[PDB]
Amino acid sequence: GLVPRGSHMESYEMTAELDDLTEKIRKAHQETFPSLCQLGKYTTNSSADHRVRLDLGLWDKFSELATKCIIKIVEFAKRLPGFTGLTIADQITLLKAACLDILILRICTRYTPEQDTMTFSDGLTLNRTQMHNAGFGPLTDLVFTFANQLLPLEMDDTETGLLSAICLICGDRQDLEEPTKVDKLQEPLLEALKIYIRKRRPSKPHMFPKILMKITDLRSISAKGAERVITLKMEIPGSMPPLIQEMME
Amino acid sequence: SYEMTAELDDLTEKIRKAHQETFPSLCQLGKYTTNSSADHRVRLDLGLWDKFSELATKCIIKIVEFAKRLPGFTGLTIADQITLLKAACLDILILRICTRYTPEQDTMTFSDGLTLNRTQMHNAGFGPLTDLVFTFANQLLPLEMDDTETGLLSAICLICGDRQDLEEPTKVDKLQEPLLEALKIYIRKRRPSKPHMFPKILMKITDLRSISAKGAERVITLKMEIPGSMPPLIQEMME
Amino acid sequence: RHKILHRLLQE
Amino acid sequence: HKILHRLLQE
Ligand SMILES: CCCOc1cc2c(cc1/C(C)=C/C=C/C(C)=C/C(=O)O)C(C)(C)CCC2(C)C
Ligand SMILES: CCCOc1cc2c(cc1/C(C)=C/C=C/C(C)=C/C(=O)O)C(C)(C)CCC2(C)C
Repeated sequence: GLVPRGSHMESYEMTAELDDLTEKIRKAHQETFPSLCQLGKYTTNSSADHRVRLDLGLWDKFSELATKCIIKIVEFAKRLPGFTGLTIADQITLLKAACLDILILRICTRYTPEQDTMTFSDGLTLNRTQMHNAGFGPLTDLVFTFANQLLPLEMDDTETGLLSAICLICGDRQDLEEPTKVDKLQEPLLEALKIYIRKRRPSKPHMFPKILMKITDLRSISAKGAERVITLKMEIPGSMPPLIQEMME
Repeated sequence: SYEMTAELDDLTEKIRKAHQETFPSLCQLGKYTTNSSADHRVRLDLGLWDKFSELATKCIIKIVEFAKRLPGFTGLTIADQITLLKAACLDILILRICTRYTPEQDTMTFSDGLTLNRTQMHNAGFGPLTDLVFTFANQLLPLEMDDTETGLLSAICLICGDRQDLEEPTKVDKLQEPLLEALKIYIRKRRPSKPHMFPKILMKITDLRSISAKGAERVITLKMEIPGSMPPLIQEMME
Repeated sequence: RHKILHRLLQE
Repeated sequence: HKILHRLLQE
């Protein structure tokens, strides 16, 4: 059809290099994390009715899905330009530092507000009480609140991928070998995000710092995830899935 | 005279002033030391805990005074004012004490001049969180933040629409937006030859929130080690 | 409940 | 970090 004439049609400068980086981050996110619209949802009925200490049945599924998404986050990291150019030690340090933060961000982009649910990458859809019983425990309300706070930012895959990339590629992590090289990787990621937000939301200028501040909320939440690892270790029979332990050590 | 520039300068100025008249600067303080358990770490030095928690209590009082001077803060609901102070108290305390760090002596200086070394800070109650706080204070020193940046950062931490159980989160969200804009214009004026200082300085709050979360856990373990209650204002802030 | 913070605010 | 090191060198 016809696109009618608006008013004051936005001008922007050439940002061809950042445009391509933006496209690469978007594809890397999309290809390592399906969207809600491309997932076929299904529920379980296990302990949907009331909060319990831990649904030992839901925890098996949740931890296995968690294992698989950690693998996807390593794949996403390897596709960010330059990440594999860092030493293996720094790659590990960056992933360990940011894994839980990115995983929270990812699962909160799978929030269906009307149903009060979150959807995992195999389609499994749990309501709030089931997310509690699956292992979120006392962090359920904090994670569901974060997911609600994200909705008015109306982030898409590009912004979600760029925010993940920025969270991972962080030169502030303790025990980095080449923290200045990590800082150099991060600078175009901050720029691309800022330019993307300007192009997509020309009528809302404060959106760059507002979206950046979400990282500071993520860290508030994943900081408590450590304490939960220890609580869960005492409730589950046998061992925590080993990749989860490597990321939480 | 463009209007928003005028308003943001007005805002920037009263936040620098609010921070300055509620938190003395390191060069203004007459330092003095103490020899209480300053050479080896202990579970707790009760005498240091007493002095330190007293000084913390006095600084929380100044933090409340600081907040009452932020534009719009007393326009929030009473319960939101309370909720925001409790949620940001440790954030702002951490930020304040890190501006009082002396690297060569490896010391922090309280608003009465008391200057404690790293071991004494541990024994006063930091305990397991000591190296994390000291590491954070060394990462901030290169940035060389002045009173305006520290005031604006403290205001941004305090006026935060994402705190649990606000009654008007949207009104608090909107109140934070000029603070973020004021910090960005101020950084660009002050650090011209530095590209991404606004994001770099801003995401230092990420570190604050992490440390402050850990400090909330520390309060729990401390209560088991102190043969008494904490000062009631600290009790109230840490609920 | 504690009274201090409310008294400090009203200050 | 046996797993992680393997996934990263893979
Ligand atoms: C390091 C592993 C992090 O994964 C998690 C581990 C944990 C937690 C959440 C996640 C997340 C956020 C998982 C997200 C999975 C997704 C997004 C699945 C999918 O796309 O299918 C909380 C509840 C915070 C407690 C601590 C433990 C370790 C149990
Ligand atoms: C996580 C560690 C952070 O450091 C702190 C830890 C704690 C506290 C405060 C601080 C700070 C930052 C005190 C600052 C005092 C000032 C700034 C005094 C002054 O200018 O004179 C209180 C609330 C007293 C008790 C609980 C614990 C031990 C967790």
